[PDB]
Amino acid sequence: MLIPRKVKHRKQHHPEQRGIASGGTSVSFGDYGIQALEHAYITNRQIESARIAINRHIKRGGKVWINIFPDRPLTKKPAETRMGSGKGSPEWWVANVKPGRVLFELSYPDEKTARDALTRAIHKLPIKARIVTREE
Amino acid sequence: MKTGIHPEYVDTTVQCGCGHSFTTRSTKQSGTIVVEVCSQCHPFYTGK
Amino acid sequence: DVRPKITLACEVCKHRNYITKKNRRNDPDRLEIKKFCPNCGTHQPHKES
Amino acid sequence: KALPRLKQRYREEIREALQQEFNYANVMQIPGVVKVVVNMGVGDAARDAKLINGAINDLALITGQKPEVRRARKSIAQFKLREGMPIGARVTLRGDRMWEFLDRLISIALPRIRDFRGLSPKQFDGTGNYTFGLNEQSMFHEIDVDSIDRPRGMDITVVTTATNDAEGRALLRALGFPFKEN
Amino acid sequence: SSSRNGRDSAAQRLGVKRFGGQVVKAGEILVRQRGTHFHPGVNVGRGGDDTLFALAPGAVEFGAKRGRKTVNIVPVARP
RNA sequence: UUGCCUCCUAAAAUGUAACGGAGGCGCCCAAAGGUUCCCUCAACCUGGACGGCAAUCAGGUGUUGAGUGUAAGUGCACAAGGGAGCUUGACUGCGAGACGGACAUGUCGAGCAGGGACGAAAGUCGGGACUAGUGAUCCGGCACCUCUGAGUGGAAGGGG
RNA sequence: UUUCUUGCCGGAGGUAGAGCUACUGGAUGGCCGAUGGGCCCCACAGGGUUACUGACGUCAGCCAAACUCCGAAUGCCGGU
Ligand SMILES: [Mg+2]
Ligand SMILES: [Mg+2]
Ligand SMILES: [Mg+2]
Ligand SMILES: [Mg+2]
Ligand SMILES: [Mg+2]
Ligand SMILES: [Mg+2]
Ligand SMILES: [Mg+2]
Ligand SMILES: [Mg+2]
Ligand SMILES: [Mg+2]
Ligand SMILES: [Mg+2]
Ligand SMILES: [Mg+2]
Ligand SMILES: [Mg+2]
Ligand SMILES: [Mg+2]
Ligand SMILES: [Mg+2]
Ligand SMILES: [Mg+2]
Ligand SMILES: [Mg+2]
Ligand SMILES: [Mg+2]
Ligand SMILES: [Mg+2]
Ligand SMILES: [Mg+2]
Ligand SMILES: [Mg+2]
Ligand SMILES: [Mg+2]
Ligand SMILES: [Mg+2]
Ligand SMILES: [Mg+2]
Ligand SMILES: [Mg+2]
Ligand SMILES: [Mg+2]
Ligand SMILES: [Mg+2]
Ligand SMILES: [Mg+2]
Ligand SMILES: [Mg+2]
Ligand SMILES: [Mg+2]
Ligand SMILES: [Mg+2]
Ligand SMILES: [Mg+2]
Ligand SMILES: [Zn+2]
Ligand SMILES: [Zn+2]
Repeated sequence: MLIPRKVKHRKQHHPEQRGIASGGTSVSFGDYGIQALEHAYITNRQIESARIAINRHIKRGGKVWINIFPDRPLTKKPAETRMGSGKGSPEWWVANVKPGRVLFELSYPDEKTARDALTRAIHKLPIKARIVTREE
Repeated sequence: MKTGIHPEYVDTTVQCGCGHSFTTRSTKQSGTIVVEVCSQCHPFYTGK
Repeated sequence: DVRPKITLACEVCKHRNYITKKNRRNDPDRLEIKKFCPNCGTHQPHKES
Repeated sequence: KALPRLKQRYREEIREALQQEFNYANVMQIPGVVKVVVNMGVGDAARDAKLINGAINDLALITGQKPEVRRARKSIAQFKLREGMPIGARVTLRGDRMWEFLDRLISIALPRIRDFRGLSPKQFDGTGNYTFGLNEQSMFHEIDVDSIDRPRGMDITVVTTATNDAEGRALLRALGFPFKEN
Repeated sequence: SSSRNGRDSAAQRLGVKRFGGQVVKAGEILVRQRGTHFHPGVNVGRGGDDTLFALAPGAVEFGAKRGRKTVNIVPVARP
């Protein structure tokens, strides 16, 4: 799981989830990547599942870059409780994703296996994404 | 150069043991010193 | 108290003109300062009451 | 009508030496010595405040001037050291007291070393400001031996207008300083 | 079950009180602030709590003087 | 939890709610107040017996990353930060004009006079870099005053 | 007419956006390579070899209500 070692403030507001990804929209580390198309909260659960999916599919040798970090905490007040008594305790972690941001990036020799591992990862995410290549 | 706060300082006569005469100034209230090992006595200074 | 209220009185007319504070731990003795006396008309010593 | 002797010999022969073997465009570029600083860094006086007294006394007798008491401008938990505690004592010497102290050291006190083997020529801070220490105040004949109480070292710094260790070393040798020959 | 916070202080109503080109009386206070965000300019004085006020009648106008935002009072001509 | 102060929410004037998100306050300093003058840190490299990255010394690089009694914010290197001298303005009589405001509170203020401090002088000084460190009225105490004093003189009691 | 609207003029902001080698924090992968890790000759000197861990630094891509080298539109104050 990806968890920040510390955050200055542990109870923030929900990340504003509007607009198009301005920063981080290109594939730079590896040759193939997964590039997003919808706003969402990608938790570290989703990221871990997707990374393990890619590693299971390729399983030999190739680099997976998770160039998004879940470092924004969503809190949840304990069950069966009414409204009030202050904000809850943080208990899951999130990356704020805009349409445009390359989420995962992969470097691997062949084409079809790389594409299939990337779509295997895509299926684990709460959004629509597409496979994007290192060239325009 | 303050009024009197510094220690006493006067000219002094320093004579070596091996015959050298040093004309100096120090805080010696006497103003007279004789030294048996000097700049011409040590084996390292004059190679002996 | 450690910083109690104190009063200052002019010596030459014994009128209490000012009230201030001071630390008793740090100023055990009566505090005296040259203050202004309205009826003496000039600056006079003022001593703690 | 009266001048220190070692400054006389300096001007007379060392200036031409430095000029002719370092070849300065400007005669004022011929270097020289500027000041000396003697520091007794006592430091362990964080408990015994009374040792700095002997420090300043013996340093005054050797140097001829009364040290400024150097306090500590930091608070640190370890050494039982708080801000504003006298830690060391320093005197700067310039001019005639300068030259006369240099005499009392190099012609008198520095010979009085037990097990002398010279002073390392690699003792410069990159630009020729030569600084060496020691660990006994009993090489100065201004102080009798039994009259001491603890074995203390000074901190002798000669600050000169050298551009690098070459000018500094050429100057110190020319002034008659018995270095270590590595 | 309880919030360990929920305290705040009163708003002190700080900020610029007279803007550029505004005619003021001598003595009017012109900007309330904490530090010296606006430094006193020509014919403008500074109060104890860093409150800038006008030392002469005229028109307010801001400026920059050696990398310091300053407030000045300009003498309008007498009609 | 209840009064006060600072920040974010709070949507670039001000103001803005919730058992919204974080902390402080109920002091301290006769200097940590006034003035006059002087200085620039923290960190880093190099050279030094204890002494170690680290303590004090020397050389250099170093425009602010240090420090500012005390939360936070706005400030401050022109220094508001560091050092010394003298000294009590941590004044009395006042106050043009304003900020803020249901009201009651609160906040700034040039300038005049008395009597002073520092400064050659210019000038600055009505506590503290700033914004917390507080409690209306009633009722009573105390010191001073040129007020009153139940027929009159005192007194008691009241008044400022 | 002091009100309100529209045009023009004089202002002060730190929001949207953005940026971060401009600060405070988070944070991805490389690169060199310490100090501290182990070993040889053999000393705990010294030297080099080694998955070393890999300070600092640096390359490229990023993130923030209580970050800001920056930074609008509107609104607000005044004038005309
Ligand atoms: Mg928003
Ligand atoms: Mg992008
Ligand atoms: Mg960006
Ligand atoms: Mg999917
Ligand atoms: Mg005292
Ligand atoms: Mg506030
Ligand atoms: Mg003030
Ligand atoms: Mg606002
Ligand atoms: Mg607004
Ligand atoms: Mg409201
Ligand atoms: Mg509390
Ligand atoms: Mg002060
Ligand atoms: Mg003072
Ligand atoms: Mg230095
Ligand atoms: Mg100061
Ligand atoms: Mg007072
Ligand atoms: Mg009024
Ligand atoms: Mg006067
Ligand atoms: Mg005044
Ligand atoms: Mg005040
Ligand atoms: Mg009642
Ligand atoms: Mg009667
Ligand atoms: Mg009567
Ligand atoms: Mg009476
Ligand atoms: Mg108009
Ligand atoms: Mg305009
Ligand atoms: Mg503007
Ligand atoms: Mg803001
Ligand atoms: Mg934004
Ligand atoms: Mg942070
Ligand atoms: Mg912002
Ligand atoms: Zn001899
Ligand atoms: Zn009096």
